Amino acid sequence: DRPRFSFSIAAREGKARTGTIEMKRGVIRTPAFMPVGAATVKALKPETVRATGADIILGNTYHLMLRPGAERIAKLGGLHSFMGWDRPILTDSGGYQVMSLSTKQSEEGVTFKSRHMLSPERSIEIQHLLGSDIVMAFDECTPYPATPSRAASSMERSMRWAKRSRDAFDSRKEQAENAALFGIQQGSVFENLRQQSADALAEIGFDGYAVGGLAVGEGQDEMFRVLDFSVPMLPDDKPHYLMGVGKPDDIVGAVERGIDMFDCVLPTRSGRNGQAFTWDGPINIRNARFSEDLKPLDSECHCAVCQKWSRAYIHHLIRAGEILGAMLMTEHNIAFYQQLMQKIRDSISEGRFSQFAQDFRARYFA
Amino acid sequence: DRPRFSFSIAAREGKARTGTIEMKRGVIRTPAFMPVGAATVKALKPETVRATGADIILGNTYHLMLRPGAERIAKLGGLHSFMGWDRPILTDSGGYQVMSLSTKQSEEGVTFKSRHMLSPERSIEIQHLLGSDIVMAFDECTPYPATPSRAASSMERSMRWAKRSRDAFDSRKEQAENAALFGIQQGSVFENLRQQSADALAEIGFDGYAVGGLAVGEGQDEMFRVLDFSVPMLPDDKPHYLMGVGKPDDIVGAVERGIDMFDCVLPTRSGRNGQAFTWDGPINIRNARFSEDLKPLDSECHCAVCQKWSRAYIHHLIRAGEILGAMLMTEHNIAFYQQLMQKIRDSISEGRFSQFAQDFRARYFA
Ligand SMILES: [Zn+2]
Ligand SMILES: [Zn+2]
Repeated sequence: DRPRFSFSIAAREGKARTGTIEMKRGVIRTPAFMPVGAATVKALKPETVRATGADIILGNTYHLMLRPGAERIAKLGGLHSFMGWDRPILTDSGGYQVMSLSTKQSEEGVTFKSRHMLSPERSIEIQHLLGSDIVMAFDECTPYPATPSRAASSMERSMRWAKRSRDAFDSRKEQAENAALFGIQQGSVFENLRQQSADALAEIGFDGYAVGGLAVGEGQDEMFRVLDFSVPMLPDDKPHYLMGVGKPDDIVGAVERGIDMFDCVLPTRSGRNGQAFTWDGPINIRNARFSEDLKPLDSECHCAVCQKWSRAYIHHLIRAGEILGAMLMTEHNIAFYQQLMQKIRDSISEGRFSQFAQDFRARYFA
Repeated sequence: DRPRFSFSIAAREGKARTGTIEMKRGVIRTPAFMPVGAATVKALKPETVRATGADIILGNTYHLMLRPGAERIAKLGGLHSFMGWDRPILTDSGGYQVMSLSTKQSEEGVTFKSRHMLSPERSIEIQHLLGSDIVMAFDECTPYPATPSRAASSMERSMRWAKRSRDAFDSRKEQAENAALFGIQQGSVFENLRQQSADALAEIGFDGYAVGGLAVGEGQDEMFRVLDFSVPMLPDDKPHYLMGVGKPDDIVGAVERGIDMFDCVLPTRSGRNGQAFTWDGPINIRNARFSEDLKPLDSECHCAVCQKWSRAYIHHLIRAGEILGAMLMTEHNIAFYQQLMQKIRDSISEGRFSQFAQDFRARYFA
């Protein structure tokens, strides 16, 4: 049987890596894109999510502790059986979404409006009740921009919370034996704080390391600059997860900088809004120029949507507000993202990822 | 290859019949339930519609001449290739929906608000442009209640329009050779007018005969009373289609009275609203009593939804407004309707339909 957690690197090119994470509920091919799931990947059955190539999905913790409730999901058998996805699930720790969507912050945790608390201990407990396979430490995503003083204080708190997260996880035998725990690096855009955060997380020890605090308004140039120095600070032999990223070009550049795992609502959310990804760049299917276009969304995509329906039909559906429009757009977009990850993995494996990145950009931004 | 149109009756019990309609694009098992489709059966891929057991679907004419337009659908290859359903499609003629949703009525047709005209000739032409397999005559659905004078005048106009529909259909060689045409009986609740309408339609001659003008507020007792005398007036050797019906008990009683074909938005529309059909009667999945219910929607249903997800999960999805909730509710409800039709067909074939109707009602209304 598979181990609780094993990450193996099969091939490398520069800072880019390709390999596998083996967990009890399945193998995750890296670099990986993880579709974002209120206990559903919006508009898709789990079998459709899997058919697009996804190895792991993300459970929506902040949504789930509010509705339907973590204790309720546990009573019903856990998130996997509740939603019908039997493969790995990664759950965020909830603080980012509390500070984004809900607040009273303290060293103990965060209280927020129905009133609720989240602390490192309660966050880890909720993720256990959901049955998460990859548990995220409870952190604070520092707003951008941040002064050096405030970034330092925030990062220092996150590192204290990272230790509390580790200890809460380890003190729950069933969780420690069956799930994995990732720590989250903070420090805003400042190299010295990113180094201090990486050192603190490595001293505690985690199964994987996320780069937190990015994709919060800084823009791609600055994000890439921070990744340039931040990713090498993390343990090389563990997975690197860039939280909240992102657009196809952001993924390609992040892989060039050593990132192994990605999550974003862009393919799902923007799909329902009419944006379809293609190898020639995104298109907005609502545009009148597609009303009589019999071509599929993308000329090369292997997804079931591009095998069966035209741009003209999907244009009509989205303009009419039809649910099937959201279903088809989302399946195509998630499938496109997975095909992107497959091309990334194969090109690294073949030592031609730098050429792939150049070719991808030349066509995507032509 | 299959004929343009052949209806064959394989077994009978009282006024109930079971058999098949063979058309170029497929076989339709009768009694048949036809799911209602803006060029989509809401929230379902065509493959899912077929997997529930549907042999034919209904194209939404009134929606389609407005959006995306009949000429546009024809330029794109017709409704079948546009939406991805390769089996028979029946289209209504549009006047009912104009008078329900839009008006200036005359002997020529109806003008309505963008301004548009519908006449017998234009209705038949639109249905041709869509590529409909079963074309409905252009009629007037008399409002209920109607005085005898107004019901008579309305029915008389409909019969003149039925002849114009016949001639327009026959004058288009490709349509006459590949599609079928159904006439629509009118006459409100009045036996003498229903007889005059049936006689006029049989003199013209049609491939099938619909009972129009019902399911418009009269209630089941009155609808059944009108069916009692109206269905025997129609040619026995052609299919009988009750337009706009309906609830499961209405279908059972209409089959007992000689109806072969049904259409209604109830399984799709009420599914998205939280109503799920079960052999013990409908339930509203939004009710708090389902929040922790691990049973499937129905204990015997063979559909994929009942194989895989709990009431508790679907309750959560519908309460959260999630698209997947609409998808799962609609697939189950359409599958339930098809299982009802299969039990009807099998029980007629086995000479035990009267017992099935009694058993069905005892449990459904317990
Ligand atoms: Zn595609
Ligand atoms: Zn079912």
